[PDB]
Amino acid sequence: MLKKNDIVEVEIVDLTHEGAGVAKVDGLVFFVENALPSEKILMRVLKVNKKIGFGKVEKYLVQSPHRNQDLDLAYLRSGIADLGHLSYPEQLKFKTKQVKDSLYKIAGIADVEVAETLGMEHPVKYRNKAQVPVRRVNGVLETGFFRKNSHNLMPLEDFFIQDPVIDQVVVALRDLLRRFDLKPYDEKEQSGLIRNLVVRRGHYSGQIMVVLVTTRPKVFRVDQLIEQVIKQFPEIVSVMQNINDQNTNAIFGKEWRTLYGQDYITDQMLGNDFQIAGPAFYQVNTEMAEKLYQTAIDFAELKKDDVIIDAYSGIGTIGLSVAKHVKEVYGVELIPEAVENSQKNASLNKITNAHYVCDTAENAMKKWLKEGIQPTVILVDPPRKGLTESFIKASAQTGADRIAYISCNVATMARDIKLYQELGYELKKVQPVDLFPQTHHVQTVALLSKLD
RNA sequence: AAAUCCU
Ligand SMILES: Nc1ncnc2c1ncn2[C@@H]1O[C@H](CSCC[C@H](N)C(=O)O)[C@@H](O)[C@H]1O
Repeated sequence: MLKKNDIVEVEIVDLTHEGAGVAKVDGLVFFVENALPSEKILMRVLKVNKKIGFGKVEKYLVQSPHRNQDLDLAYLRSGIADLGHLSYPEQLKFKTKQVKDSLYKIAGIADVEVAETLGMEHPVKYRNKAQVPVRRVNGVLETGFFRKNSHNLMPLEDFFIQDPVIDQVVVALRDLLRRFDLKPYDEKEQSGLIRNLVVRRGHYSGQIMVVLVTTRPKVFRVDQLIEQVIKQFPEIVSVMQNINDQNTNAIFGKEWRTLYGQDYITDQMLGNDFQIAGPAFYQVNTEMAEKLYQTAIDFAELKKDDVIIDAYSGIGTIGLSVAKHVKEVYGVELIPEAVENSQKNASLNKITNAHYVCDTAENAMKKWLKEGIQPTVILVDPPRKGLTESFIKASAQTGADRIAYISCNVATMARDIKLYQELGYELKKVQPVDLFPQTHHVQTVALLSKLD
């Protein structure tokens, strides 16, 4: 019978989907941070529960051959790069395995093709967006990242997985906030002004948005602070402000203001251009998203007489990438600022067959089913939570030949696939694509197809 | 349960 602060020798024999090592000691399953399969360790017992436990590595007796000894990545492991300690080919194997394991555990599929995960040539310096808290650490305003399961800011200049320019811009903005004596936010004391900095930068265009996320509308000498950052970085076309007065883990509140220039950046994906608002979603890994889409598009086998639904449209990138190669494109997007981009993105690219509606995807499908639209293909790309039961049920009743499901969470996709199978759709292909190198997150594309 | 970390 184990208990807190005991040290025991264990072999790690698996990984959780989130990246934590698994060892099984005396009826307990232990989740050990920074422990890879086959590693011998002395495990410190942190917490004992009924069926599970939690552990810390006290000593490595034997490490993995697949361990990455990079000391620079180890600082990030407890946070933004939670799989950095595993070598890249094995990360890919791990992610492929996770997709297979989820389709079985959740949906009872063992017989379907799951191609190996498509990885990056150079899996670094990829993210086009960065969200960076601003905090006081030892009486000094610092940008960085939060330690896992915490709000303790780890000071950091080199983010490893982000666009190097974004790191330069965030370091510049940190130094400017220090010089202008603008107070960082304190969560516990509920005092200060500057909560987070959000910096999006177009993968091809290089055009930069800077969102200053603050506790109150009034920012003291912000016009001068912008004036200086534009001289360092001429590529800033937009400086936005966001007010968030709540005590919440959520980044933005309701109010968005434009402090300078445009209220959008412009970037390329596949052939076309796309305007992108601050509150709108843009795929963080443009390089691999283009691949993610090109897989989905090839899976969909598009004819000129097809009628596509692009559910969870965003700024319209999937729908508009295919609109010139088909009859009609209908899309739905809940966030007004994104679906307004989507409308302009259609006009920019000369696409007059791209019709959009601002609503929940659940509701848009219900109206489109009543209104008598005849969709042949359905592309879906929901957030982690996945799809609603009512959306799956409605989409089945449209009699759509193919459904292509893009996902950033295989757990919810496996569930939702399970329900598509109960309504006469069959899972044909699956291709995982590594949008998030050095992290536990798997992106996926699954082709469902109907039976007569 | 909103988003790479952001209980
Ligand atoms: N119930 C709902 N109905 C429609 N859209 C929703 C929704 N819940 C969240 N969303 C939206 O779904 C989108 C998911 S991500 C959008 C992906 C887009 N195709 C792109 O690659 O750019 C977000 O834009 C989000 O605002």
